[PDB]
Amino acid sequence: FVEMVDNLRGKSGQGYYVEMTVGSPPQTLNILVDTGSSNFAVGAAPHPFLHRYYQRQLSSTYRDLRKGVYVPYTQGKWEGELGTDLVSIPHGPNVTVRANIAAITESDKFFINGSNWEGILGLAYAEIARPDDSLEPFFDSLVKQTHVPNLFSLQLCGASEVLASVGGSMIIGGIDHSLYTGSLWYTPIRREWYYEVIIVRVEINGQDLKMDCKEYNYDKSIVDSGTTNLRLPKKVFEAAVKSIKAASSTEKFPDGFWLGEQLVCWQAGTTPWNIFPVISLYLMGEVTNQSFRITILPQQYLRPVEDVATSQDDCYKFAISQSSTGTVMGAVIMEGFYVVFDRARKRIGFAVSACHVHDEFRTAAVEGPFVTLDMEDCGYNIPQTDESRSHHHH
Ligand SMILES: O=C1Nc2ccccc2[C@]12CCNC2
Ligand SMILES: [Zn+2]
Repeated sequence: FVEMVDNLRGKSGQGYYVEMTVGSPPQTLNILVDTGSSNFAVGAAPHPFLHRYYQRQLSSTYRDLRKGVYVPYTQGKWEGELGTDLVSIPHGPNVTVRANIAAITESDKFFINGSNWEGILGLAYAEIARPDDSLEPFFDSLVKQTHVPNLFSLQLCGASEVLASVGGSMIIGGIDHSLYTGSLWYTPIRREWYYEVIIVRVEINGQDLKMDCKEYNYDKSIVDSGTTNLRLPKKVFEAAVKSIKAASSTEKFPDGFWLGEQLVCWQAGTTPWNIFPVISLYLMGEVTNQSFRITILPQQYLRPVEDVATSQDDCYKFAISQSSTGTVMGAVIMEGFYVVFDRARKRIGFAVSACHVHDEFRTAAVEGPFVTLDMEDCGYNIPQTDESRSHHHH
């Protein structure tokens, strides 16, 4: 899988992208690797934040589906026109696929200035594809049309006038053993829509938050490479910040820091890492009543940002933030670990990443099993709206 190592790039906090080609002749574009969505969509007209964009008219293999599409998120939205074309990943498997492509004609707060990506590769399942689940996602087409095994794995590696460059690997169709150390532990995919998982316990420096475990998964928990932060439901976020504040309390930061709105700095090389606690998320195991924990360091949840003003200092942003749409294990979580999206066996694997940032006292960890007697169900059941209920699924 050596051709696929180091096939991701980006700027810290602005997303990890893979180079792709679309059309004949091939048009090169940088595409955000997003496990939190299910569309393949590309800028297809001019925009202040785009260096370039997909030109449908210039591809001999383009076919128009004569259907539009709209995709809104909490943060960002876009629209455009559906088609199919030939798609390749130059630093990926040596194959070409005909895939659905949404050509983005208008957007708001979607593209990011300086991020260097021009589209989004949604790697999650058909159930959350827009406009509906009959629009086959890219990965589904790749698997149906070629020999590629139904699995991919991600190694996201964390980091004065520009943000820090980041790198990573998307291994399509298998697992590369150079990218991790130790044991690979799996948590079941609860339902194939998002990459939904179940968190059963949360500890901050070995201390249990002691919430009803449904709170951890209210209203869902997902793994999303296209989200920067670890995002936590309001109640959990408040409890967690209260605990990190207590552990770190020899230092008094502004409110803005804990809201993710302000940097805090120390003299170059003097950051007191050991005043900030590790955070452990216990995930449901493949075996009933078992779990395993993934443990991240402050080196994951404190994001480095060079201050043009005091570029003499090491400065950081707090990258845990509040959610009202459940837990999101974003790049903060993922940068600890080699993460295996084992779609074939409806599971997600975690192992300690060979590239994760740590120090000489602590490492990110993946440890199990931990066993419980008579587990409560920690899953939440989203209220069924009449809209969603009325959908037929043929
Ligand atoms: O919710 C989001 N808003 C946004 C904006 C731009 C790119 C990617 C995204 C996501 C889509 C799913 N993962 C993150
Ligand atoms: Zn019907």
